[PDB]
Amino acid sequence: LFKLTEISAIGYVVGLEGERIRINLHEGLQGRLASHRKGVSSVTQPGDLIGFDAGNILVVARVTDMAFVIPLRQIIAYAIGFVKRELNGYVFISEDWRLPALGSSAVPLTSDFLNIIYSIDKEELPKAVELGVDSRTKTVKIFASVDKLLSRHLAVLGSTGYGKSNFNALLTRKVSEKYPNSRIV
Amino acid sequence: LFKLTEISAIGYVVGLEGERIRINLHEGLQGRLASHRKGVSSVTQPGDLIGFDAGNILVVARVTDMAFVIPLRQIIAYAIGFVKRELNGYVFISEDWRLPALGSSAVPLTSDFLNIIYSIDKEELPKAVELGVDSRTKTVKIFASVDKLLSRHLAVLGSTGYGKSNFNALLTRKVSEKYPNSRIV
Amino acid sequence: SLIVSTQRPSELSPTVLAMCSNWFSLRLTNERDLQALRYAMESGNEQILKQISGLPRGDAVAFGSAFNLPVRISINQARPGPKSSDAVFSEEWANC
Amino acid sequence: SIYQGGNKLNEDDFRSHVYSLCQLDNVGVLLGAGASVGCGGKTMKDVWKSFKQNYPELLGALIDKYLLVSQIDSDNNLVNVELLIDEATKFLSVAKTRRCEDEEEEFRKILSSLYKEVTKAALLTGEQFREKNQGKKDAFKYHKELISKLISNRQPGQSAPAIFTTNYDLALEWAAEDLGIQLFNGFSGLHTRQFYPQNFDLAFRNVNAGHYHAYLYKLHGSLTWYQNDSLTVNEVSASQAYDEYINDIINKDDFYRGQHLIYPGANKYSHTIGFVYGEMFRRFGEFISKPQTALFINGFGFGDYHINRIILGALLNPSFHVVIYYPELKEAITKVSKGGGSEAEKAIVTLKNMAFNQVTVVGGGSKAYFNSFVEHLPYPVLFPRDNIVDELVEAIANLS
Amino acid sequence: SIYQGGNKLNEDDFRSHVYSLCQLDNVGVLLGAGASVGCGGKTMKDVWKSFKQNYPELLGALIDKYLLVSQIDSDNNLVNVELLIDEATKFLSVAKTRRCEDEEEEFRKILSSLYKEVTKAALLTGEQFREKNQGKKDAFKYHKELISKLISNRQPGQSAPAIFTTNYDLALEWAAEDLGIQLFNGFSGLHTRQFYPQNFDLAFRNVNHYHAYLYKLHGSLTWYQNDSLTVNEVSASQAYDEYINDIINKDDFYRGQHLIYPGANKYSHTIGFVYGEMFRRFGEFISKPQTALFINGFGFGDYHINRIILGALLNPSFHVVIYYPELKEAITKVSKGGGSEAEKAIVTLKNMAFNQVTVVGGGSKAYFNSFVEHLPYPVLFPRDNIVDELVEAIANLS
Ligand SMILES: NC(=O)c1ccc[n+]([C@H]2O[C@H](COP(=O)([O-])OP(=O)(O)OC[C@H]3O[C@@H](n4cnc5c(N)ncnc54)[C@H](O)[C@H]3O)[C@H](O)[C@H]2O)c1
Ligand SMILES: NC(=O)c1ccc[n+]([C@H]2O[C@H](COP(=O)([O-])OP(=O)(O)OC[C@H]3O[C@@H](n4cnc5c(N)ncnc54)[C@H](O)[C@H]3O)[C@H](O)[C@H]2O)c1
Ligand SMILES: Nc1ncnc2c1ncn2[C@@H]1O[C@H](COP(=O)(O)OP(=O)(O)O)[C@@H](O)[C@H]1O
Ligand SMILES: Nc1ncnc2c1ncn2[C@@H]1O[C@H](COP(=O)(O)OP(=O)(O)O)[C@@H](O)[C@H]1O
Ligand SMILES: [Mg+2]
Ligand SMILES: [Mg+2]
Repeated sequence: LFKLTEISAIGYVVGLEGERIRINLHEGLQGRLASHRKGVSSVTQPGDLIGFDAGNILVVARVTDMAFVIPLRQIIAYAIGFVKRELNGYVFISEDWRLPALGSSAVPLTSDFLNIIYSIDKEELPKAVELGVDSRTKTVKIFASVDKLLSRHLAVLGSTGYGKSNFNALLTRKVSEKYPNSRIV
Repeated sequence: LFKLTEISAIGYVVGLEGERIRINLHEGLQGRLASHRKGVSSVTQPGDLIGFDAGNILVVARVTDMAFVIPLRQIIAYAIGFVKRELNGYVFISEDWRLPALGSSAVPLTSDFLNIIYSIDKEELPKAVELGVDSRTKTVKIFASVDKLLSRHLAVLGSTGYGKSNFNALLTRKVSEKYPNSRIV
Repeated sequence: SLIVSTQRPSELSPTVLAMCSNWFSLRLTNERDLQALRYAMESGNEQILKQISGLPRGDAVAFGSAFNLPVRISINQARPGPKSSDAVFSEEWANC
Repeated sequence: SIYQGGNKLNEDDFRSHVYSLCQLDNVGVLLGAGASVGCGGKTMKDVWKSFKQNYPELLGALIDKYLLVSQIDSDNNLVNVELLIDEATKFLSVAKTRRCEDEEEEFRKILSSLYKEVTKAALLTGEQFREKNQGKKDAFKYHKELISKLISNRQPGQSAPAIFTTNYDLALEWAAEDLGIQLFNGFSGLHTRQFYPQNFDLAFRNVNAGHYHAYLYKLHGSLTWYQNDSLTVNEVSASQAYDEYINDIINKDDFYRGQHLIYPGANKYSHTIGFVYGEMFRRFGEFISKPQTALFINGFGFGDYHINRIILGALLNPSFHVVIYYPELKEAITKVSKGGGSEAEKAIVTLKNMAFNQVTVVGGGSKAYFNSFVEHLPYPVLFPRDNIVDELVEAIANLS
Repeated sequence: SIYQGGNKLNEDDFRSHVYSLCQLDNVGVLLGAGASVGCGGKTMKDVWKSFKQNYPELLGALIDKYLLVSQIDSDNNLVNVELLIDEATKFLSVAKTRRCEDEEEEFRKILSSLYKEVTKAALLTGEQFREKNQGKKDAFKYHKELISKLISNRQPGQSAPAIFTTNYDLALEWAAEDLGIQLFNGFSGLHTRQFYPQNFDLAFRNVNHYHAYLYKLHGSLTWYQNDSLTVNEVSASQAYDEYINDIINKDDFYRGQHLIYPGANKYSHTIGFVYGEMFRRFGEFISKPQTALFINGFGFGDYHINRIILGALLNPSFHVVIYYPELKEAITKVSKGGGSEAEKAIVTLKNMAFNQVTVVGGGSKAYFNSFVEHLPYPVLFPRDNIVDELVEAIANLS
């Protein structure tokens, strides 16, 4: 009928030591793809992002290891932050001093929650210009506030033949089309 | 009579410790040398290339270590890129953010797959300049592009009595013949 | 405010590079060129520095006060852009 | 108006504090008689007003002869109805034992009116009490939210939430039945339900490895509990109770079943009726005495003595935190300053003026009602705020 | 053309999405009557169209006297076959048990004509239904590719593909026998073949990738009931020798319980066993987590299939893909007002605000031939077929 979580649980925490987290999976997953109401996501490859259901907050972790214990599969991850709701939206706090408890579920992160992580304030959106998309998924759009970029000095580095003049032209031309009354030499 | 894989297997993935790939060899001495329809290949010394089957891609790796654990045997390797089909053939890419999943199989690479690793982008044939063959196997022919080799400066180094003048003479004469309207001093 | 572009970050003062609050770092392959970025800030950021060796052509890594968390970005292609290239030898040598 | 030991603080601090307390080992909620007004219920003062307006003749004889009810309180409307039926039943029992035939004809007619009036304010739906699927109406919209919010924020390895109550109404059960969650009240069986005092220690687990359960305690009985010709307690459905005795009470003008009912705390002198209230009080006292309890109170008028004594005695604990709702702070303080208010006012004002950060009292009149209390609780991040299930069912029902 | 939750998709996103669903834990395919039209089969409308002109005098009785089929549906060609077959069988049973010889003789001609018409389209090669090596021909070249694609795309240690069908033709077995792949239909034995429901729990092993599960929901031409109360299966040649050649070339319908197709005679205590087992297996298969299913060639005229499919989407991990050619006309007819219930169902499922439903339309881009190419090959899959040269060299030297 009605389940507490709208996203299908994958594994369960079996052991904890503090700084790192250990996870085992159910025996019915071999294809490294987990499905939800939105689409399909990858969970097992190193460098990806996963989450756990703990109380009224959501914790975000990163996959680093895939080592053998039908055998069992083990995953080691570390925490980077948590997601909270206050009035009608979502805020991402950048502290990881809280850890989940034993037996908690590990869940993937959909495209909706991935947009929130790489986002800024709503009122600063009208005065922002796009830069590009994420490389792992090619679906998220990254914005930047000109108020904070052009306050201190900005450093651009890169080797010969890998697209720095293109970035310079794209960044400089957009501001000119945005604020007619500005000086750049 | 129905055969899914016409190339023999060697081992399977047991560990993924970050950027490292761990492989266990199969029973018998078949993991030392393998034979297929085209010829005889081997994986016995650090610095060779092996492939992992992952469906639409073929991850290419280079081996570094080999040791005992008749006991169990292990191989560690690192990744380079992957190979995929485009229209009716194959295309090589040199991006190494991709890793295979646990439980796959490793197969030796035939001469038909070393050629695509060291080829050009299907359009620079008219300005192709021949240099030599690869040293490890002596089966792949190396070419170069006039518009990109002798466009900027170039460096030829080495000690005394080891063949600098031979390379100079070969390159100069081969460049002279392709277009009879070139100036060299 | 200034914008600094170079391919040899080692040829800059420790003071001039440390004034920046942002660092857009593209592909870099040299041992002596990678110490400046690490030394610009104290520890707590190591996972984002190991990727820089094997980045592809077009993408970039950006971190600073303009980002809540470091982001790996795929930059667009502006149209029209700068000049394509300088003179090419084959066409001039083969005009006849 | 939120008060913490004689100070003042705004809403943001209160919300942060509530969120902090909503992640402790033990959580309890206490609801009184004022929380059922959003469905069509009535408060005891309204019941007394209706009684003294509908039956005037018996009021005169209830003062001069027996001197059980004071003259002053009847005008001020501070009459404890729950403690009148006990004295009336005691009088009737002693008169019947002495075999005084003429005395019964009055005490057997004053109890019929009281039970006629008391019942009518507890149906909560009037005539539509015997029907089916009464939890899908818009009246009970908040109780489902309260139950879901309390249930869906417990980490693995933590106790299921416990709900205490005082009303003898059928609102929480109706609300919980629609969600599909089973509540524990101690009764077992279908064709013959009996009370098992040791049944409050069971949970649900999956044979392969859902976990949707919550306890419920009633401290003043319920409309559907009765004692048969034997000595045992039984439970039936709303339709069965309406067919058996509720209709007879509500319509027939010369009907009095006797000591067949169980509400509200009526015949506590019988030794087969107090066995329920004893366990209720035992479990309440055992729960609030736990090391890391976090409690909520709402709708409770503090008209009793033992509950207040138990709460105050439990307050001398270094790790007990309480939150109290009382929408009469200022009007009570005005009376307290001059000469002091009634007993409830004195009790609440003497509790509030304690110099502790554990106790917290909230004022603001209509801002401290049940409706506002409902959404003050946190909300899960993964909880779906979308319309999916209710639309697929409609699509399925359209197929024909 | 392509819709998923109200938006529109392009070709590359559709291809990438299709590839990702083929790597799921559970895969499944449902092929309808349309899949056989590419090799000799006929649509349900064509059967009634042919029967109207072949046997005209019997059409009046079915409407004027007995009142089984109405008028407007016959004019528009929206009449079933199985339901009227079942009703005719029930009527004949009542007439026989009531001793009414006047009406009993009438239904034999009707049932014989209907079964002859069904059989004359069920066959896929005509007179060569009894010869050998029918999978060596060219018309069955796409079922082979479907089987190979759905088998080769499974990681070692995973499950096996499951195939569901609603036909009673012999194309799939004929294709599977040529490759060297064994399909488990539930029967066992050679001289006496019998149905055991527990045979669907079997698998192979090597003592020192081969097998798939085929569920038929309308029986076959090679299933019949003998005098003993156990169903039996024979080869196509034996069926042609025994009870297939007679219906086509002769006028004889004395076997009111022998045949098992299609979806009829459900009032018997032996025939309903097979239908119940197949339907229960199909219904309980798609309740598993991490599942994917494709639908092709199946018009949505079945109420129970539609009901269970719509009710299965309530799970968070159920994904479906539908191929429906006549899509725009359905929208035009339902906006103005018209169409049958199937168009209503497809429209009311297309507009859903879900990401788990995909509908593909067109005129020839949604046919069975194009469904195969959307499924990929592995990079290591051999294709340079040279063993045939060795085979012919071996055969030539004798
Ligand atoms: N000795 C016993 O066993 C015994 C006997 C009788 C009563 N009781 C208990 O039950 C009593 C409760 O009944 P009461 O009639 O005294 O008043 P109450 O405590 O139920 O309600 C307090 C006040 O809240 C007002 N209110 C209206 N709507 C509200 C809302 N949505 N949220 C909050 N408050 C709202 C009520 O009108 C007013 O009574 C006392 O709490 C307590 O004495 C115990
Ligand atoms: N024995 C019975 O119970 C009985 C009787 C009559 C109909 N039916 C069936 O009719 C409906 C199911 O549809 P069906 O498939 O069984 O027959 P059907 O004739 O209803 O559907 C076939 C569909 O496929 C389309 N199509 C034609 N050629 C195609 C091609 N090359 N590629 C792809 N699609 C093509 C046709 O336009 C359309 O008719 C009911 O759901 C089902 O019961 C069953
Ligand atoms: N993000 C990008 N997307 C597409 N093409 C790019 C991108 N970055 C660089 N290029 C291409 O790379 C080539 C060389 O880049 P260029 O800007 O000249 O490098 P540099 O400035 O370091 O010399 C050009 O064809 C340019 O368009
Ligand atoms: N690629 C080669 N294969 C075979 N012999 C070579 C090759 N390169 C150089 N040599 C040998 O090296 C000699 C030339 O050396 P040279 O280049 O004159 O020495 P130095 O580097 O001091 O000028 C020749 O005799 C030639 O046989
Ligand atoms: Mg430039
Ligand atoms: Mg020299």
